[PDB]
Amino acid sequence: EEQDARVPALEPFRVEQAPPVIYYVPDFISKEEEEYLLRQVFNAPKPKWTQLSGRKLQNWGGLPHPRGMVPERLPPWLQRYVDKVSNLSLFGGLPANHVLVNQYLPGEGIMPHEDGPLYYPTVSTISLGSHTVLDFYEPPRPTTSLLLEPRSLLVLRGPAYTRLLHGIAAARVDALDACLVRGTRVSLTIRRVPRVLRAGLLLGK
Ligand code: NI
Repeated sequence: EEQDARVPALEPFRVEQAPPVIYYVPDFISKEEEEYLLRQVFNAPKPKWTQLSGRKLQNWGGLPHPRGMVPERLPPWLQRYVDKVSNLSLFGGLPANHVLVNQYLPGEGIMPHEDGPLYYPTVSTISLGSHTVLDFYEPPRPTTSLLLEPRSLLVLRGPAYTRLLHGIAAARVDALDACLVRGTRVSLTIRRVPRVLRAGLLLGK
């Protein structure tokens, strides 16, 4: 599982003290690229947002579903980054086809979870706006935590996808020791959904 999950080109960005296999690439995007992404996410039609209890999100590329995803064309402003991460060969030899945008106001997070079998077992996430701390849990207290800085790419593969839980604490500040105040964070999670329906086909139920 671990040998299969290594990405030779990302070896210099391996987070060696974290569970196998996590990559963290600082400055994966420029400040101008980050600003344009934030502008496009915020200028999206109001109906693109789903309000949850603890955050709000957008699905781009379709709604993943165990009976098959009805696809939607990704816009070029997201396809550019889907291509960049798919060129790192992260999704088993086929390109990513889905982007989940999360917005976290200061104080918001996400309960510990695994991303599960609707996706090829790789998470790639580009962070925008503000830092956060990602907590990892054995399937309590976190086993490891990682600071995610704006404009970074995080990649979780192998057991870091299939065994470990990840979460973000509903916190306003992160003490590193020194102390970072959270702003609004927007994350772009780029994954490959293997079960996609042909164009025009609907399944009921
Ligand atoms: Ni997740």
